[PDB]
Amino acid sequence: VVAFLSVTSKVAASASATRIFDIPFYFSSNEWHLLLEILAILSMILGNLIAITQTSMKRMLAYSSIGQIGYVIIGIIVGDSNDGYASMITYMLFYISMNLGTFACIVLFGLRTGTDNIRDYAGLYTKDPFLALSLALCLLSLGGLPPLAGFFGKIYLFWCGWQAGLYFLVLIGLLTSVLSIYYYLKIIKLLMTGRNQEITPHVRNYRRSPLRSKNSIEFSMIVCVIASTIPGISMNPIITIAQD
Amino acid sequence: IIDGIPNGFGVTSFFVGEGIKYVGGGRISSYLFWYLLYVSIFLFIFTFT
Amino acid sequence: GLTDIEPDLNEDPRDRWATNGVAPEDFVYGKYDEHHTFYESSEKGSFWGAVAEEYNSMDPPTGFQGLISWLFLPAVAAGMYFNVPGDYLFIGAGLFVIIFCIIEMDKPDQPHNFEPQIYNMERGARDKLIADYNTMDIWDFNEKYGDLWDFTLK
Amino acid sequence: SFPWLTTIVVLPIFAGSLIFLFPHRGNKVIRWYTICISMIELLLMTYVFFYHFQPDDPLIQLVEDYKWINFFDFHWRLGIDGLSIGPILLTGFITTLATLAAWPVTRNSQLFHFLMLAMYSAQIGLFSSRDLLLFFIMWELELIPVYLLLSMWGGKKRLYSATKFILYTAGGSIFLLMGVLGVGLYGSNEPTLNLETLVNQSYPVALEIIFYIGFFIAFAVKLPIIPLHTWLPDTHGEAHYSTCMLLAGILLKMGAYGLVRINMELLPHAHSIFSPWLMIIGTMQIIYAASTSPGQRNLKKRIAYSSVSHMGFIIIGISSITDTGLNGAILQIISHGFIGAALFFLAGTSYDRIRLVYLDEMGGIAIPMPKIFTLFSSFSMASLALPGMSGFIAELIVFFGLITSQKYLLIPKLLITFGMAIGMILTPIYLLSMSRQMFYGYKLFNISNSSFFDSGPRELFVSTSIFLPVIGIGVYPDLVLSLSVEKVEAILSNYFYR
Amino acid sequence: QLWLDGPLPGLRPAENKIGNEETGTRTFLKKGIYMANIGTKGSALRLRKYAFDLLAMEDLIGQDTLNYVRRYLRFKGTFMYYDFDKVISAAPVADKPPLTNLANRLFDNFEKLQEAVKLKDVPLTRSCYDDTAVTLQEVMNRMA
Amino acid sequence: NPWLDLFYDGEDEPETEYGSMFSDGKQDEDPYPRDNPENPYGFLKFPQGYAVEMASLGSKVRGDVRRCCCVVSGGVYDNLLFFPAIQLIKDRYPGVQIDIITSARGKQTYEMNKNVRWATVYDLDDNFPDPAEYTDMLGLLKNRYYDMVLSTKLAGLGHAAFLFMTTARDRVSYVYPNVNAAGAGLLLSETFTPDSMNLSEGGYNMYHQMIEWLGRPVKDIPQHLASPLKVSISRKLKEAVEAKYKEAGAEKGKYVVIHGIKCDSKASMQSEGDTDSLLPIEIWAEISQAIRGVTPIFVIPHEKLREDVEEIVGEETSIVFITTPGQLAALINDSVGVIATNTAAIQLALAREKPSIALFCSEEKGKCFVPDAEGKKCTVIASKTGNLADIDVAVVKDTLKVF
Ligand SMILES: CC1=C(/C=C/C(C)=C/C=C/C(C)=C/C=C\C=C(C)\C=C\C=C(C)\C=C\C2=C(C)CCCC2(C)C)C(C)(C)CCC1
Ligand SMILES: CCC[C@H]1CC[C@H]([C@H]2CC[C@@H](O[C@@H]3O[C@H](CO)[C@@H](O[C@H]4O[C@H](CO)[C@@H](O)[C@H](O)[C@H]4O)[C@H](O)[C@H]3O)CC2)CC1
Ligand SMILES: CCC[C@H]1CC[C@H]([C@H]2CC[C@@H](O[C@@H]3O[C@H](CO)[C@@H](O[C@H]4O[C@H](CO)[C@@H](O)[C@H](O)[C@H]4O)[C@H](O)[C@H]3O)CC2)CC1
Repeated sequence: VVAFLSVTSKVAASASATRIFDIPFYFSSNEWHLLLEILAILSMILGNLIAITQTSMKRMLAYSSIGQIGYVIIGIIVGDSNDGYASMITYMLFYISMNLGTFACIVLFGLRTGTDNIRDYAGLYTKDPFLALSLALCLLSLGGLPPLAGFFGKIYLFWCGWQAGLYFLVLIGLLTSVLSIYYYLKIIKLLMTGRNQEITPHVRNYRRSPLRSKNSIEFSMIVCVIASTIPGISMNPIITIAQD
Repeated sequence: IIDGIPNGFGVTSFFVGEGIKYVGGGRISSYLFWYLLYVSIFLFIFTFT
Repeated sequence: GLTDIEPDLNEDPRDRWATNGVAPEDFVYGKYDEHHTFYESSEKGSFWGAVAEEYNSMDPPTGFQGLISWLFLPAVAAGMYFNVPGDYLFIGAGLFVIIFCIIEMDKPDQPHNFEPQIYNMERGARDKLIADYNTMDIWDFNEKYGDLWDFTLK
Repeated sequence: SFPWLTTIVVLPIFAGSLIFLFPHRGNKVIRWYTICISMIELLLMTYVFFYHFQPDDPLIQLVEDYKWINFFDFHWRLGIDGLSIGPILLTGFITTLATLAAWPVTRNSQLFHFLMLAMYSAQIGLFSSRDLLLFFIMWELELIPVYLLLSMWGGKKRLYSATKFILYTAGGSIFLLMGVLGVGLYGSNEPTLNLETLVNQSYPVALEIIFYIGFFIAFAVKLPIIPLHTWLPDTHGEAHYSTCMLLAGILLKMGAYGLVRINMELLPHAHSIFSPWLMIIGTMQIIYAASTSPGQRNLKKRIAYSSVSHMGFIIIGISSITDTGLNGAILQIISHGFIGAALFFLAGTSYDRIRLVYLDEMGGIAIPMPKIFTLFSSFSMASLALPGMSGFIAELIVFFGLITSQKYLLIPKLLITFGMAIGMILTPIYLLSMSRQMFYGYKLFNISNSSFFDSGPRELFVSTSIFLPVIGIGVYPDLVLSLSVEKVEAILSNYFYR
Repeated sequence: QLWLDGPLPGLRPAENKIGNEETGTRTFLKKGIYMANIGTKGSALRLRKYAFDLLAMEDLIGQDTLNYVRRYLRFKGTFMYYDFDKVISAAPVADKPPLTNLANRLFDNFEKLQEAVKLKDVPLTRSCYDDTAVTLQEVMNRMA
Repeated sequence: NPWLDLFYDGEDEPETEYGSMFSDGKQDEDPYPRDNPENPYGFLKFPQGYAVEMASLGSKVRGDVRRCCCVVSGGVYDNLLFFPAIQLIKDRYPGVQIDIITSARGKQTYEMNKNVRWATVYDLDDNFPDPAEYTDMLGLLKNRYYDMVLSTKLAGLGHAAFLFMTTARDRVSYVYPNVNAAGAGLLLSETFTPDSMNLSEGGYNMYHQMIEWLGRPVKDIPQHLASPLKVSISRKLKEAVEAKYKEAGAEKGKYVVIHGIKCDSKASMQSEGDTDSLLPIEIWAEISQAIRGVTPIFVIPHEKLREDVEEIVGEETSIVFITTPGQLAALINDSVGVIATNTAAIQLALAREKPSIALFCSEEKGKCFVPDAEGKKCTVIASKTGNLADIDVAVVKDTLKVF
């Protein structure tokens, strides 16, 4: 349910915000532009700073979501002229796969393990290399790491911001993206601990079991997307600049 | 001195993050009060001044 | 190194820039420095015997692998001297590399090729592991001794 | 017609993606497959350099242009010239030898060799990229492999070193991205990122200066420039020596390559403005690192600070606006890629036996380990700018480029020429002392250290195969300079009156 | 003053009319070469020495090493061009026309040699270099 | 204080239940989540209704700790006296892993501890540390994910901030009694004010406030007390010290351990609350002349003192070089008696139940450091003038027949 409210709530609210700030409120653009600029700068600054001091995975993903929403807000701020709404989508489409994969891995890990603390994610690579690989790929896509969807999504979001002259917003986005590597790397640093003394008994008694399960298919439809959409970021925008 | 700047950046980032995390309280009444103070501030900024 | 017992901490400081050898007053000159420690002997072996022993101690490739590894460089030098096309040289070098690597993959595995957990098990169990890994297929080995590579199990 | 450069870039990462299909245990099959891929790729670059690269051509060669994203006008564009083929060959050589020297690695060998092949592909893609955003992507594509290599095969403080490295590189590379956005959006009609059409662009002085600063912050984070060098000592000291080859021989030269390709070529006016201030910075960097090196008790930290010191000659040759200075900078790039990698390799192999860190407790290693002593002394002599080695001729050509420079008049030309000279007084002072604290003196060693303790055939071959080009270039420097005498001249052709 | 501010100065035009008639400059000249200021005597000594250096270029002429011939020709040609300008500018007024004629013939030979090198024609390079050789021998005989 | 925690609404009502699962008991009693071998996908067996992630519930509801970080200041003596606190943490919180941060000398104390997972060396006395080392230690503490951190070091603002950035749920520390510790309690979950600027001035019960806070009765859990000091000696230490005293000529169960020879060595294992705990070698020779039938072994912390002893008590005596506290405890274990000045030797004798004689500079220090000497087979011979060199050798000679 929290994964649903992470991906479904932001899409509908983004659509409502775009259709309520452009159609009935275009005459007062100089006010809600400032409101959205404050709302985005504070969001990235106070969603990426608190996420690096988190001991729970779901809460860290919460601060992650309230950080990544500020990148999408730039698409509303720039407007429909310098792409803009075409950069809201082609990043929200990315964000859906990123968050649903990084929540599917959490779902499987919690179901087979029974925990939510980040400290119990140590040594998952030794037990389930596939799950650790998929979670690491989802988190690195979340951090905007190069060969994964978040990096191209962020450079698409920042190209329109620079084209519209919003140097402050793009600079804050890049600085907060730098801050947004320490987490999405802390979990991987835990995942690659071979120290048996630091491995929690939660993952010591971990049974992967010889069955596929439904979530594996659902996130195999996702992990192969956040990595292999990186060439297909020319097919998506021509469906998103066509709208106006 | 020279190496104190990046490590100082990291330490100050950690301290500010911890302070912002701990300063709220986690109570619902505090959540509502902080959610409403900034609404009042926005209303005073964009209408009065 | 490694200490099973906590070592005694250094109470007295030492100069960082000083030489770390023994003191010059404790130096046995002529012995610690190899200056009077070589007395000749009628029993000196053959030069080519020493060459062969040193070459064989490195465990050279033998057979076809030894043949190609011996004949690669003179063939390349002759081809470059005789102005033969270089594409043939590149084809030969690539074929030599691929053949050498495939032959080396075909060679049996040794105890030092595995993880320290696999190296430091019971010696008889390790010997049985090495004997099986070079005998049965990799899929049968993985379905039989797979759980030995879950290092968190123990 | 055939996509040679695309195949060269794609082959290592594509082959390493298939390393997870292997169900074998151990490291034998994985390392032999990886060395097969590395040697096949090396032969491919050798064929390209032999048959399709012309050193007399100052233009771009073997170009390939495939439109990938229409919105950014962004193309997968590849091309080589006299500037790039040297770093490309050095990347292939050093990466193959680092794969060969990483053979005792038995813990997570599959991931290790996959990351090595990914690093191969990323470095080659950077050195042969003719698109600004492609350059930025290939620049970014190494943050994760080096982070994983550090955090999983490093030293005692590997995790802090990896975090510091990735955060510092991201902090530089966001300025790199801002510079890319600024340069690629300056077009009045449509955005453009091709370097060929950007080399003729005209900017106002202030905007050119801002773009130069945006690129130079990144190229000073990567190529160590005072005071943006603090990531390097703990990153290189606490890394695996095989990874240290790529870190101190290849990744350090990428900042210099970006400085020539972007700062020196695309923006000549801002470079002429900034170069006299770069000369003082380079001289003070040489002095500062050559003075920091005696203060380091750790051996690898001393070698890392020596690398920072040696980068100052590259900075000087960049800032001295002559063909001779740029040729000396390229020669020093090649020389340092041949020297620092071997020094780090010898340090790691020696630590694998002695298992000691600080120099004040490693006396008498020359008695059980004489061959590594010989190689360490020879590579220290190469570091010492001794004639017969590439370092001496590189520094001499940099000195000549400063002396023959027309931008500076007399007194600075004196005070800089004296400056680096102080450096080659300070460079012996620690280096030999290092050897004196690492090999000289007598210590009673164990009998088990009498045999099967020295460097084997593999380590001897690696050290010899990196030492031989040093002698070959120190005897005949035009084995390297003749590849880039023409193109450098073209780079200089924009710095004179027209 | 410590350093130059604008772009570096290019090829300074000669004031003795030793350049090409149509262009005013020679093709083999290279910008950015450091010429030491010695004077008329030093320029004459360098002129003779570098004429000998260019007459040492028989071995470099070949099908595989024409680029190095062109590089050495441009380097030494710039050097002797500006040395010839210096020595003509300080020569007595009676001796200026023959020195200018000799310099013009030598630089025309330089252009012909560079043109032959550009087309990668070896017999043409050899013939043009033979004419250049007799002109260089005349130059050292004049300036001994 | 109202301005800090707005909307306090008092404490919890007496009828609040905090749910059913992970509510009462200890950490080892939780029945859920349990293994489900019948599940084809490896999912565990979870209770009806409850969310899958239940391991985080115990920290919020029951206040369970699984990893604890005790940053113990001082040398060998303080880290040794912290052993009952570590045993109290182990008893109160089953299955907990306890990591120790201390100095280089204090790290060797935990060689003979069965409860500590990691012992780490960190220069706590440096008020201006290296930024790289400080950042590395802080990141290490952050990455261990400690549930609770305790600090015996007197914490100012800087130490409180260092504990704050540890991301620990409970941050407990001793603070400075002066005004310089203002604002430190804001960043700490719990604060203790000692009776002096030196925590080691207190004796065996110097950590009594921390012991009381660790064993308080909360939520139908009975109050937990502190066990007497105990140590566990491994076989390697025993063999090493056996070789060490066999080179000195003594044999097993036929020697006594003399400790407290005056020297400038830092391995004397003294306490910061007793700086006078050293006796000159002449008084030690006078005392050891009265030993009959049992070979007196002199423990020297530095080899440079050895020759001095060889020219004070005699060349034909038994001298043993001990620097590591595990080796000292192993020597005391195989002995029959300990004649020690106020060092860690008398505490290890109390741990190994050996009859021993404690020489103190004052009676107050004697009763504070060993409050139960009479019960634990010890006689406290304290100097009547407050100076240890003014002790009378006649009383010690009379008392030395207990062995
Ligand atoms: C740049 C480059 C390169 C190239 C290089 C070259 C070109 C080389 C050459 C070289 C040469 C052409 C050489 C010749 C000759 C040599 C010799 C003749 C030598 C001798 C030696 C000896 C005899 C010995 C030595 C030693 C050792 C080994 C070590 C120790 C010390 C000693 C010194 C003893 C490459 C490809 C790598 C790649 C990358 C880039
Ligand atoms: C300069 C850096 C930025 C900033 C400086 C000031 C920093 C905070 C630190 C701490 C915070 O604490 C305040 O005090 C209260 C205690 O009552 C808390 O309330 C607790 O109450 C319970 C324990 O009493 C806990 O169970 C609750 O989780 C928590 O609510 C309250 O959070 C907070 O108001 C004040 C200053 C932050 C960094
Ligand atoms: C231009 C470089 C100068 C110098 C020229 C001479 C060069 C050596 C090369 C190698 C060696 O050839 C071999 O040496 C020996 C001859 O006497 C015979 O070996 C037997 O005599 C040795 C003499 O003590 C004994 O040690 C051996 O046990 C015994 O087998 C061997 O047949 C012959 O092949 C001499 C010329 C070096 C460079």
